[PDB]
Amino acid sequence: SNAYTVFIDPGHGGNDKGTESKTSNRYEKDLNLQIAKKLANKLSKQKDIQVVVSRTDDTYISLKDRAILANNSSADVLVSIHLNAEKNGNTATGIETWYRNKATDGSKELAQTVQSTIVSYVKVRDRGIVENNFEVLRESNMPAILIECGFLTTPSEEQKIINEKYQDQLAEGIVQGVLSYLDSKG
Ligand SMILES: [Zn+2]
Repeated sequence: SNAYTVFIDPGHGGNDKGTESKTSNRYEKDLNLQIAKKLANKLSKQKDIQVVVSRTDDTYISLKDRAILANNSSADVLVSIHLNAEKNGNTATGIETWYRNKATDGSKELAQTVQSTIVSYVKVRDRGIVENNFEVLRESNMPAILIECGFLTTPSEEQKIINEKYQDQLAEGIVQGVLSYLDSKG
């Protein structure tokens, strides 16, 4: 056998709505699932790739449980999909990718490759890569990143995030970043 397993984690779900648009009352949880579904479908078409997702529907899953699911799936890579939010603002734009604090396992490399590839596909503002102690990253056992796919709190970004062709481009960019990582550092 020679397959890589990619665990996709659409952030939030169920009772946890994540960020909520002030314009339109759209929820991050729903947009995360839309983007993740496109990413999952694209990865599953690749030859040596098996996809595992934390959720396929509007289900609540705790942070602890997501890391447990990822770990039990023996994934090679974890990609969590979230949207960013400004607590006191509605102007920020762009995409950034997080990895666990002081990662030595290749998470930092995965983050940079995915981030740079995304920037080439959607041509959004490059906010770079960031260390973050988010529990899903911290407690997962394999290279793990969380992509903040634009600011749902910024009306311009929301108009992109909701758009299917934009979601498709973003998902394609993520796929190519993951494959480029896996091709070189499985
Ligand atoms: Zn989130």
